[PDB]
Amino acid sequence: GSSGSSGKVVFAKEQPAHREVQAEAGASATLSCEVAQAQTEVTWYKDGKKLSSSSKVRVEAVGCTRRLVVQQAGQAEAGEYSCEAGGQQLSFRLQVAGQCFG
Repeated sequence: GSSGSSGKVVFAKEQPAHREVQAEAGASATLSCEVAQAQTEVTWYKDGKKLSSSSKVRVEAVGCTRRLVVQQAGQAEAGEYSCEAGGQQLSFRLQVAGQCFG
């Protein structure tokens, strides 16, 4: 009758609620974040949109560290990324400096 785990932590406890990151136009951004567990998987979300690993964005997962490399960080890429995982997710405001045709 009674079942169900409790107190489940996906990410660390020493992590901020909002990681404001800055980047230059045409540069390659990088949003790193630790995880309470490696085996656990994470999914980035831009403006509430499931991010996909493409020639532009690359979802790197080194052990207990999920880093997202955004090549050619431009206005389009600039916004608010959320590293979702299990039942929790952090924030990351990717700001783009200057501009670049295209």
